[PDB]
Amino acid sequence: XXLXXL
Amino acid sequence: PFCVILPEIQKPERKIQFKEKVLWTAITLFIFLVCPYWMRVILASNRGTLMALGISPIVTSGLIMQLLAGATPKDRALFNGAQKLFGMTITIGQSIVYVMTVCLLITIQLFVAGLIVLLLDELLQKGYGLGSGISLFIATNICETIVWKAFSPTTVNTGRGMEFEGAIIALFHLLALREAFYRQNLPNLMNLIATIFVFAVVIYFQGFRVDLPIKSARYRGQYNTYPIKLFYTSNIPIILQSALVSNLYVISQMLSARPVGGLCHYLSPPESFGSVLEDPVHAVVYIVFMLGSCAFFSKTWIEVSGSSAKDVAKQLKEQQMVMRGHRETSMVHELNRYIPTAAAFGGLCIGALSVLADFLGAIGSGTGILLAVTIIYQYFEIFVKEQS
Amino acid sequence: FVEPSRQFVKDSIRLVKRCTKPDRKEFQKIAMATAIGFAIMGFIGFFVKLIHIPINN
Repeated sequence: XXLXXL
Repeated sequence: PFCVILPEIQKPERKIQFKEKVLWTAITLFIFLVCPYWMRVILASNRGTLMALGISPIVTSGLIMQLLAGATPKDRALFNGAQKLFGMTITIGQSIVYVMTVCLLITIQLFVAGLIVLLLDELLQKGYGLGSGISLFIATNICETIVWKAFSPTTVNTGRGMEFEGAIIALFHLLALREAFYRQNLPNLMNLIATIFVFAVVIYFQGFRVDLPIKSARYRGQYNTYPIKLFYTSNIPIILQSALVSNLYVISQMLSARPVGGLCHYLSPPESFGSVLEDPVHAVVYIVFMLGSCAFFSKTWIEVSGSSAKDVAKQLKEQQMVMRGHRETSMVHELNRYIPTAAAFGGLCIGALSVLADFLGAIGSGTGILLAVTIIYQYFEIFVKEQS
Repeated sequence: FVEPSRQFVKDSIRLVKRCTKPDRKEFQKIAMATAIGFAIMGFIGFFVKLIHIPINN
């Protein structure tokens, strides 16, 4: 959603 | 069931022509085109002027559910509402943490934008297939490319010199004005030459392919060709290395208080007009880092994406397509002669193009330009469907 | 040791010499589509920038 990809 | 609390796009079961197709996919493109900065190349949040949520929910809405599964239109009906629901939950989460980076108004505005974009994902994907964020990168890059002619006159401030009127054509102000000034403040000539040159070189390298002869199994006489593209992966290595670049530099920014100042110079993309050489241990070795990175990413993507030699041979067997002279099992070896080394060399060459664009200092720091050309070619490949 | 790296190198030369490089005639038409798309969509980008120009002031 925080950073590439959370 | 629990997916009954959301709507979904209508199913295309009729002929879907080009005109109305661009009327659907290429219209209402102004919503995100209204008006941790290393992620704005892929998530153009910026100051959140109604563009702060793209791609981050688009793929995650389904992929997070698929990942947590380890923790057909029927499956589509099963997952359709729920994937959007969880995408909007994570969208709200991203919005609130971005606020961290009373304020409910901005969060709900970001939620509205994300709602529109997610609901539009399926609308664009049906047919042409511009969803999954494939258009967002080119959309945010194309302005950075073309809006030099607006940045040059709109900059009312002039600093020490005078540039309020413009820089593209302002020779009459002194002519005599000399264009051979410093190429670090407004280098229009060098930037344009570099941009067009990198476009040209990537186009030239883009048509590289290997034509393997193929014959249909039952129609003895129908000859055909099968293309193996030189890159064979398009943007995957560049995307992954951009992701690593982000995960390095945004983490450095996070940890600073806890790249071009107050931080180590162990790793950095060397940028300087012309060139600068003071310590070769970083200026050149950056090239090795980029090349090895891209090659590794392409090589692992081959196995991840299911495009290895044996998988392609299995697909061809499924399609009844065979080679003329080789047994149905030896086709794997013929493919294997090219596919793995083709992927590795595609990674190496695309990294080399990236470092060349960095050296010439084209628009967008080289990266993205390669995304730009590949996305345009993807659009062309999709348009090929209308002619076949 | 390094010999397999040189084997990879000669593999790369063989692949390139086997690859079908574009000629001028088809380059002139393939790059045309890229230029057309580039222009047609950078135009929309410039237009939305122009529309942002007054809303600020």
